[PDB]
Amino acid sequence: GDVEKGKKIFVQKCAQCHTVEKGGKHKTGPNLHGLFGRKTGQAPGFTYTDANKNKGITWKEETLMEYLENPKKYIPGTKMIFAGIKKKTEREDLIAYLKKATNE
Amino acid sequence: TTPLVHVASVEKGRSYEDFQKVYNAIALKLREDDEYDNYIGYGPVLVRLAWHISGTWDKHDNTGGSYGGTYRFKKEFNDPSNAGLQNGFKFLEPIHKEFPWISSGDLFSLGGVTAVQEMQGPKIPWRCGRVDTPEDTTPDNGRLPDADKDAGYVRTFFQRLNMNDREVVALMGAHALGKTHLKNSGYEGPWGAANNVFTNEFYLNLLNEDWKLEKNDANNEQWDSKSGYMMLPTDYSLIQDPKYLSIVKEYANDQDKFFKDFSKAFEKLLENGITFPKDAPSPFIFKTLEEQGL
Ligand code: HEM
Ligand code: HEM
Repeated sequence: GDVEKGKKIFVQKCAQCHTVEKGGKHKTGPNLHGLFGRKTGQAPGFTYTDANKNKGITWKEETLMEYLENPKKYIPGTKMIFAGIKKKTEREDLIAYLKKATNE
Repeated sequence: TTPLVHVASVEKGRSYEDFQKVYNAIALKLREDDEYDNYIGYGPVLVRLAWHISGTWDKHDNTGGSYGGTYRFKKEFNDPSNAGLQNGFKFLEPIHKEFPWISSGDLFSLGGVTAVQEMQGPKIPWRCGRVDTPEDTTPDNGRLPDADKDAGYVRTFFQRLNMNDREVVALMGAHALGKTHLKNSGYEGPWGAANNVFTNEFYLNLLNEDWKLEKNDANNEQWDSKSGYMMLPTDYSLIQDPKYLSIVKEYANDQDKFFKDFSKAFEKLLENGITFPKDAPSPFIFKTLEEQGL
């Protein structure tokens, strides 16, 4: 839906751990630029977990739509301590905002 | 004088199995309705109705408290001290309608247990048995604290509810949650960064930021960090006193302790004034959604 509303989502549940702009320092989490159309454990400079890089998948709309329900579920033994968003609307609203924010 | 007694009484034929359902219902909505107050969700406000209902107790005469669940009546309900809480009440209601047999009081306090546990916080034992009391049991507005005072006032405030310094400091760490609203309390700003996740950030924010005293559009003064957090005058006392200070550092350092002290004090908070028989069930430890894989 919105990037508008999607924006709020991000500040609130994730910005505590990630930058979205290229040259966004990595804090407890990688920079999220270069997301849509990229693989796991992809961010150059981050101390990923085998488990991550190795999920070996493209970071795409629906892919997120899944992930966002259950980060743990979708990828065993990781460091991202987030319990996923469970709804679809707001998972959808965050996914929008991202396409923007994570590239241009 | 010589007080009133309130004895718990299980909602006729209710089991531990009925309770988890009341619990779940709330946990599930908490997840439905997470849009409220910018994606904060209703958790925080629930940790705070819990307290506002409980916080009217007076160990002198054993009046107020969580038992009679009088918040459901216009005097308490409209106490200016309760401004904000009507949001958490309307969130509770439909639930109250699905489970008509629960006391307002158990609803209210369970409300707070649910939220804590669902925000990655510590398990909290709970006891059913609060019974709804007649409208004439609602204490007068004004047994709740002000946010403009000192360590002094804060130590003394908690003595009317048999709370000691270790216990008031531990409850105060609940400020990691939510935020203040200029429109309800005359304060604006969160206490930290994850305000819907249960942790000890309060204490580190206290200890590490550059508090600066500034005055607001409500014309109250409040400490402001340039990190975009605030600290009420009274949250500031915890560091302006060596006793409270000693504890802040202790919890700033070890969360598993902080957490251990909170379940204890929180439930003590929820239990003042209630007489729990023999022919009474022990505190329940409800299962979070995450453990029922819901
Ligand atoms: C809520 C919104 C969030 C979004 C959309 C998000 C997105 C992501 C994505 C897509 C990845 C995988 C990167 C890749 O392989 O290309 C990731 C990893 C990670 N995120 Fe998040 N994240 C969010 C919240 C959080 C939060 C709240 C934290 C708190 C610490 C966090 C910390 C991390 C960590 C530590 C990793 C790395 C896991 C590993 O490689 O071991 N994220 N995040
Ligand atoms: C020292 C005594 C206390 C004072 C003076 C105080 C004062 C306040 C004020 C003025 C607000 C903001 C009202 C609003 O703007 O909505 C607030 C929010 C809150 N209080 Fe405290 N409080 C105290 C004790 C407690 C205790 C004992 C707890 C928990 C058990 C607690 C939990 C909270 C929470 C979670 C919030 C956030 C509310 C929201 O986000 O809607 N507070 N408090």
